[PDB]
Amino acid sequence: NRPILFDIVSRGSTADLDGLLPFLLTHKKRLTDEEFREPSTGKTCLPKALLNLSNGRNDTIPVLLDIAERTGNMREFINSPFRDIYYRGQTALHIAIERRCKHYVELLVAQGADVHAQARGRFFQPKDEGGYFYFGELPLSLAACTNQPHIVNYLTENPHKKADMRRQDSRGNTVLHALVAIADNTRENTKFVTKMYDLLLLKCARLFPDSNLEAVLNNDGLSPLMMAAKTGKIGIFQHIIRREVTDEDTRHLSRKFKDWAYGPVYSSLYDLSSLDTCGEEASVLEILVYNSKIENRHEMLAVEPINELLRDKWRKFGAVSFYINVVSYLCAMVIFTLTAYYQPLEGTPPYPYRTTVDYLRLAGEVITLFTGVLFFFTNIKDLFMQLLYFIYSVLVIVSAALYLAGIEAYLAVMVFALVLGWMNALYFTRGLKLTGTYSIMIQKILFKDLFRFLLVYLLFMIGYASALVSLLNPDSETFSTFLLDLFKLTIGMGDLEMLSSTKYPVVFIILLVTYIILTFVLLLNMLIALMGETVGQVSKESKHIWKLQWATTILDIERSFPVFLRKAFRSGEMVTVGKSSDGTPDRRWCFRVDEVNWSH
Amino acid sequence: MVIFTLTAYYQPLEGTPPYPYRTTVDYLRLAGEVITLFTGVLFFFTNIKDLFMQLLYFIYSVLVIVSAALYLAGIEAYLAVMVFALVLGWMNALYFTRGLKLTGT
Amino acid sequence: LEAVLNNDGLSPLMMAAKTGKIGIFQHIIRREVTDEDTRHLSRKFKDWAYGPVYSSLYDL
Ligand SMILES: CC(C)CCC[C@@H](C)[C@H]1CC[C@H]2[C@@H]3CC=C4C[C@@H](OC(=O)CCC(=O)O)CC[C@]4(C)[C@H]3CC[C@]12C
Repeated sequence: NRPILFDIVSRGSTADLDGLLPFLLTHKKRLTDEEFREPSTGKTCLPKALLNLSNGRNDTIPVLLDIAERTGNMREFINSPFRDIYYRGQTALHIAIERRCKHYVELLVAQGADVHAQARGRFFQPKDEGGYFYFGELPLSLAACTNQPHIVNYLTENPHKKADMRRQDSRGNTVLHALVAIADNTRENTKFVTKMYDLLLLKCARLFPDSNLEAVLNNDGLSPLMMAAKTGKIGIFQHIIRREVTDEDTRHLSRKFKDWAYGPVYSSLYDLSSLDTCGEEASVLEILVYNSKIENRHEMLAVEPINELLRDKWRKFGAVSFYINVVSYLCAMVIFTLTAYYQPLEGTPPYPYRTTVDYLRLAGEVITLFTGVLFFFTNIKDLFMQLLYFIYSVLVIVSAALYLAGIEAYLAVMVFALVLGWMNALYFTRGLKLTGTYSIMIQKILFKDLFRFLLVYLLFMIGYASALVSLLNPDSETFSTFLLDLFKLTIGMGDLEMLSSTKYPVVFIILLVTYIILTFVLLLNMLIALMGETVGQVSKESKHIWKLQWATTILDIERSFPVFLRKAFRSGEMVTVGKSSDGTPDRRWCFRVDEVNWSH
Repeated sequence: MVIFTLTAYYQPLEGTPPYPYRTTVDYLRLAGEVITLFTGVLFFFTNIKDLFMQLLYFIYSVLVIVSAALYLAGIEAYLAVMVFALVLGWMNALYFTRGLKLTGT
Repeated sequence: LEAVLNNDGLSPLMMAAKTGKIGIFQHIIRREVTDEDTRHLSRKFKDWAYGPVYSSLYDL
C-alpha cells in the first residue's frame, strides 16, 4: 500500500485518506513499518507531504497527525529521520522550517517534535567538505541562517519546548558560529547577518545574565570573532569589533564605549581583551596575520583599533628591538667572517692553540657556534610547537662537527654558511619602510617567478649543449671541458677555438648564433618584462605588502619575549567602564582613539 | 627527447654510416634509434592526417625521418640535420608548459 | 525548426557561435519555456532548490 499512500499524499487530496484509520486498526500496522517507508532513504509520510504542498497549505498534515496519534506512534513517527549518506538526520521540522511555513512549525512543536535533532547528512556540510548548505545542524540555527526572525522568536520562547541558544552540534559550532559560517561580503547577506547576530546575542544575554554566549568555543577552539577572522569575513568582523549597546541592561557586553568629547574632538575607547592577548589565549591579531590563504587579509587589518594598536606597539617597543637585532646580527656576521678569514691554512683540522691569537680565533669560533646553535634551537622549537636561517644554523653546526672530526671539507661548507649568512642580511631590511617593500618584492619575485624560469632554462640549456657536443667529432671528459667553455662564452668572455675538429662548421656557427640569440634577446628580455608588469599590478599592493610585513615583524618580536615581559609591555589602560549585574566593577582593558568631526 | 639525445650522443664517430652492429651496446643504440624513428613517424602521421582531414612538430618529424633515410643511404650530413632535429626537439618543449596555468600564460 | 541546416551544414546556434554573436547565443543556450505544451524544446530546466541553494541542469 506504500505506492498508494505516496500517491495520495503527493496529490494532496483529503478524500483518498478516508478508510486508512480502520485499515490500520484492523491490520494493526504502524506508519513506521519498513513496507510503508521508502527503502531508498527512509522518508515517512509527513516529510513527503511537507515537501510538496501548495501556497503553504498542504491541508493533509492534521489528518496524518491524528491518525498517528490514534495508532500511538507519534513519538517515533513525527520525528522519524532519514537514512543514507546524503540526507542523514533530517526530520520533519527541518523541512517545515526550510519551507518558510510558520504554521506547520508551530503545529509540529505542539505535538512533541524533537527541536534539537541534528541533520548532519552529506547534503548539509561545508562547501569545502563536499556539501551544499551548512547551517549549524539544528532547527534554531537553520531558522537563524535562513533570515526568519519570527521563527527564531517563536522557537526560542515556546511553552511546549524551547531550544536554548547556547547549544552545540557535533562539530561544536553554535548558532552564532553558523551565522558567521554562512556570512558573505555581499551587502544583502551582511545586512541580515549582523541584525540576526545582534538580536540573538541580546536575547541570550537577557535570558541568561550570568553566562556569555560568545564565550562558547567549538571543537576547533575558536569563537565567532576568531572564526570570522580566520575565514576572512570582514562584514561581520567589523560589526563585532565595534559593537556598542545603548541599552543600559545589556551595555556590559558592548565593545566600544564613548569616553569624552570636547568640541569637534571625540574620544572613544575600544575593548581589546580577546583581540590582543599576551599568551593567555589565541589572539585575533596573530590568527589574522600569521595564517595563510585569507580572503581579505589586507583589508581586514584596516580597522579603527587594529591599526592604531600596531602603531602604538611599534612606537613603544617595536622599533628598538628591531634595530638592536639587525645590528647584533651584522656584528655576528662580521665576527664569523673574521673567524673564517683567519682560519690557519697550515696544518690539519683541528689545530692546536698555544698562543693568545689562537685564543682569539677560538673566541670567535665559539661565538659563531653559539649563534648557530641558538638559531637551530629557535627553528626546532618552532617546528616542535625561517627556512634560510635553519639552513644557516644546520650548516654552521655541521661545519663545527667536521672541524672537530678532521677534514678539509668543512672549510668549504663553513664558507658556504658565511655566504648564506650575508645572503639573507637583505631580508632584515624588511622592517624598514622605504627599502622593506623593495625587499619583500625581491623575495616574492625571486621565489615564484625565478624558480619557474630557472627550471625552464636548466633542461633546455643542458640538452642543447649536449646536442652541440654530440655534433663535434674528434666522451664524458670532452663534454665536461666543453661545457665550461660554452658557459664562459655565454658570459661573453672566451674564444671558440675548439671547433677545429668539427665537420660542417657552418651549422655549428648557426646553432651557436641561435643559442646566443635565445639566451640574450628572448629569455633575458622576458625576465625583464615580468618584473615591470608585476610591480604595476601591485602598485597599490606595495602599501599592503609593506603593512603586512611590518605587522609580521612586530608580532614576531612580541612573540619572542616571555610571558611576563609581555605583561610588562602590554598596551592599553585598565578602565572601569561600568558595574556588572551584581554591581562589581568590570575593570576591562581598553585602547583609546580620538577623531575630529565637523558635521556632528 | 632524453632517449633521442642519448642516441645522438652515442653515435659512433668512427666509421661511416650505416655502422654494423655486432655487440649488445650496438643493439642498445639500435633500440634508441628505433624508438626515435617511431616517435618521428607517429608525429608525421598525426600531422599528415590533420592536413588530409603543429608546424614545428611537423618540422621535427620530417627532419627525423630525413635523417634516418640519409643514415640508411650513407653520408655524414645526416648527423647535422639529426642534431638539428634534437635542437627543435627541445626548442618546443617550452610550448608544453602551455597547459600549466602559472607558466602557460 | 532548429533541426534544419543550411547548405553549409550549420544550425542557428552553431552559426551564431561561428559569427560571434553573443547576444542571441546566450539567449539560445539558456532558453527555458514555462508553457507546458512547448516545454519540450526548452534548454534549461530547474532541478531542485533548498534554501538559498538553487540547482538547475542545462542541456548540452
Ligand atoms: C643558467 C643556469 C640556469 C644554469 C647554471 C650553470 C651551471 C650548470 C654551469 C655554469 C658553469 C659550469 C661549470 C664550469 C666548470 C666546471 C668544472 C668541471 O670539472 C672540472 O674541474 C674540469 C674543468 C676545470 O677544471 O675547469 C665540471 C663542470 C663544472 C662544475 C661546470 C658545470 C656546469 C656549470 C656549473
